[PDB]
Amino acid sequence: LPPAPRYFQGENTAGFMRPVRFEGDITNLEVVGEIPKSIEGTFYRVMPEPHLPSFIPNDPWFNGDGNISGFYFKDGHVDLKQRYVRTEKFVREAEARRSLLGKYRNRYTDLVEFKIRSTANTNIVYWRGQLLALKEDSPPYAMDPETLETFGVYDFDGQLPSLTFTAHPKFDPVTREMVCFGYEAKGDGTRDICYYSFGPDGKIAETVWLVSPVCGMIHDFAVTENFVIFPIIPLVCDVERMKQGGDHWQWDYSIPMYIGVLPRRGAQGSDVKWFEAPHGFAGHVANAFEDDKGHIQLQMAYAKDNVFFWWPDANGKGPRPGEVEAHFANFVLDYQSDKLPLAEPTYLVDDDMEFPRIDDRVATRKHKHTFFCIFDRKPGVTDFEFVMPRAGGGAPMSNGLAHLNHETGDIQRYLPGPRKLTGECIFIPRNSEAAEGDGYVMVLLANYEDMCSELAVLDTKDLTNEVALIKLPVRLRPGVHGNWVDKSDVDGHPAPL
Amino acid sequence: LPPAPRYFQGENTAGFMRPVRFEGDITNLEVVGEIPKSIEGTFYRVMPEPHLPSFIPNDPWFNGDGNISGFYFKDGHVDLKQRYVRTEKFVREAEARRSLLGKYRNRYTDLVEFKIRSTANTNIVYWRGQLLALKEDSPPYAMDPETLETFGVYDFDGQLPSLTFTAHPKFDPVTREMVCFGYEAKGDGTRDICYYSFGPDGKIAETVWLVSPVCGMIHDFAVTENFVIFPIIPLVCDVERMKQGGDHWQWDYSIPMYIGVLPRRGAQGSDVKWFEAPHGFAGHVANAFEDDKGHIQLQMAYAKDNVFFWWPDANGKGPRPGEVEAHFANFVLDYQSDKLPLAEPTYLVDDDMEFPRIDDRVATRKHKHTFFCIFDRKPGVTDFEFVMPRAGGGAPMSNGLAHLNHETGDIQRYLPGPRKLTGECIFIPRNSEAAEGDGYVMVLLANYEDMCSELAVLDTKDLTNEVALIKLPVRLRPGVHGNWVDKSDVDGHPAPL
Ligand SMILES: [Cl-]
Ligand SMILES: [Cl-]
Ligand SMILES: [Fe+2]
Ligand SMILES: [Fe+2]
Repeated sequence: LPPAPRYFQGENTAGFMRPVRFEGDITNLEVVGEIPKSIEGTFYRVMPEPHLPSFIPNDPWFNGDGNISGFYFKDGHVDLKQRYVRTEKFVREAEARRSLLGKYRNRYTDLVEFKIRSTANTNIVYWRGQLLALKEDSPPYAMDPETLETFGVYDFDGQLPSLTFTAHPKFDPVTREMVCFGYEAKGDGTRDICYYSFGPDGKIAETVWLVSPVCGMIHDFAVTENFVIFPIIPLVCDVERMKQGGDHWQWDYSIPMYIGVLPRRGAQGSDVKWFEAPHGFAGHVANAFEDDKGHIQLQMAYAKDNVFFWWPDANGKGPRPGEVEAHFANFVLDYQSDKLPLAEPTYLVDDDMEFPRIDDRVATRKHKHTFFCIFDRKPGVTDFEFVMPRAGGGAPMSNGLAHLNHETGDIQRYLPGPRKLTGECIFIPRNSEAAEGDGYVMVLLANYEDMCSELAVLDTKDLTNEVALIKLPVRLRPGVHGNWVDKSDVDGHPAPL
Repeated sequence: LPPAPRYFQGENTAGFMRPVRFEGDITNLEVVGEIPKSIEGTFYRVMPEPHLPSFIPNDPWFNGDGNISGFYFKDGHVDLKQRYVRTEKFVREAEARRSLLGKYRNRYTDLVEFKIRSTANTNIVYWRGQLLALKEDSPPYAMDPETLETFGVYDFDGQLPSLTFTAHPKFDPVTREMVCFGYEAKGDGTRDICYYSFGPDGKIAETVWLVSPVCGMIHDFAVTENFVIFPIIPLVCDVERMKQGGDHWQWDYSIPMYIGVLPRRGAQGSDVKWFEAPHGFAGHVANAFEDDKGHIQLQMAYAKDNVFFWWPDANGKGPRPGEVEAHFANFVLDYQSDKLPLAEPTYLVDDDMEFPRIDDRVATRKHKHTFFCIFDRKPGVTDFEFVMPRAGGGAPMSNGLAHLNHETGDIQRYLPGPRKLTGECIFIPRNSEAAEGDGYVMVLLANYEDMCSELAVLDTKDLTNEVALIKLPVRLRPGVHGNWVDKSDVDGHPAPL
């Protein structure tokens, strides 16, 4: 077999990106300032963190084993619990004490035959008394919210119709449904999309098989009262390329950004309309809703070139690091329209942004608040001279949060400081009575001065000021998505506004 | 109650001394070089690490909750397990989420009445299939060697005759006895010493009550074939001082360093002879043995002033930090002699030293190898300009290990580097056939450059060279004592040479 390295090497595992790989507890975290005592619940986030050095040199960030952090809040006290998802990959590599899984989504490079290749490292969501650790190439892994024990690969009582479950399911605050899909739903390189939903009782509701015009990456999707929307990233899969040791994904400059629209209830595969947006990168969906006219307003991050530059086109053509900006775009779609080409989107702010969150109490309905990460290159905001040589690479950079009031157009910006970067934020309703977007925002900071992580607690009344700064004595590697589970919500999801 | 701080403050918890307070696992530690594949067993060490900020400002290092590290070695792979001892202090403070125990060994400063005040933070030893977490003011706490679960306060099947159990019991390699004592054996300020031993079957053998000439700290002791030896540190306890909120310990310039000698078997309390060594600090015992004439050779660290300078005399007189050196002394004692005053000791090396270890296969018999920590002020050996502002305070400093061959007089020195300091080393016999002092030495390093801990593995054939450097991604706070439990030893202790 290819030799297993006994320590981490390369930029992807240097400085702040160096794996820690700790599992266990740190109770009674140090706090500067004061955590509002009314906050009760858990902040769950996932980070890719390779448990063993890869036999593949400079293995990307996003191929790392899913490690779950829980920050448990009560009466102004907070405890950390940390545990790896027991994926087939994790268990078999732990048993062998060496890496066995190969390149991102390429089973032809694996040193052994895996049934499930999930790193479960993209998102961690609450559903019917379990956590679901998500990776879009795989079913979810079910975990205990209290202990972070892994129950195992989850198939919804044998109801799961798809080989794949999206990292970005949507929770309808009115119907209490989990709205899901998977792409490559019948295996590597398949154009099959399976759209499916589960009622609050755990019974499967919708199951509609449709066909993608290309085998493109559908990372995120959008749900409205009457429609589900599938934005396709112009990254395309060729199984024959994979069989020769090539990348699962390759950029295609020659195709539009397809946006499929399907009736949410009772539809057939053929009812989908593949609208064609100007060529570009489909980033994370903030939210979608139908306006008075019944037109879909799709608000999402959108870039004009390949954000995933490490997967260029067939001729190796693509952007260089930190060159591509994503902007907060609004697309208008009419399911009635027979005109497939879509107009250029309007932009809601100027900022280079990603990781948009809304008050999920209005998810699938009209929202007037969005919180999102920003990357401001204006000199001084980030001390790049100090940070870059300590940062490593392979992970997206964010040097602030922004709150947009969609009505007033007002923007508040949180700037943690010149030697700190942020992850994805969560929003917490102040209480079950609070107005949309009124309450607390939490965000994990990387402090390159201390080489330590911090959890910032912000009040939405003044996003510029830290109410509390929770000082972790370890590093938490830059992570992906996270979610709030409020103690006052019995099913883990907030009540409709 | 006095307010509980919500973050650590003061020099005792700054830089490398900042508590991490993590419990759990880090498997498959990163290795530079190669761990000899024949090494099989566990390195256990204990560190004081306050779980909650003290209500007492600048609480000393040595009042911190005992946290146990296990480094589990097999086939050139190593795993870390880390867990706090579940002392009464730990459990009740965890429940209250605030510090409750007060000043070092002063129950009159506690915010609640404790039955047991142990932090179990001084030593961790193997006895009959359990770990014993030791603190000289308390009985041991029993723990699972595999999981580091705390069983609870241990009384040897109700046989423990003393309120107190020394942090420095001795294991007789021939008789397989654990030889023990406790001072202040009948409570605060008592001059009662209880000498007791346990056979390999767990049955108590010796139990002899004797009286100390003063209520002095007896931190360490020595065992020979026929004698047990009690060196008294001129730190003296006054219960009346404690009742007013004063220190348990206060230096007395007016007394000698008493060295009690008692027949090991069948003695009465009155059989003890209190020999009087020149005034000084009794450091850790390397080993003691009877020579051809039946005279006790006691080899131990010995200083001419108060090493514990934070506990000065009644008028606040004592040394300043880093002023007092301890030297590797040999004292000669004859139990037959009626001459109580002892000659000045001969010195085996020039180095400022402490934490002596021998090949414990010759413990209580003649030894010709000693490994010990050194603090060398020779310019360049430690980059004090870089280290000191990152180091914090309250913990002893060591910038190398030395191996002394007592026959040849040869000294090998391990120097980890200018920006690294060491803890206490362990010695591992190469195999059950190896000569005295032949095998491996392990020592935990603080790397002030990375602000990370490392575990160095050395071969006794060349102590200057690291065979392996195990890179921990976290800090382990400067600790106290540790012990090797070899897999090949059924009762956890090596076979007589
Ligand atoms: Cl598990
Ligand atoms: Cl326990
Ligand atoms: Fe995502
Ligand atoms: Fe000691």
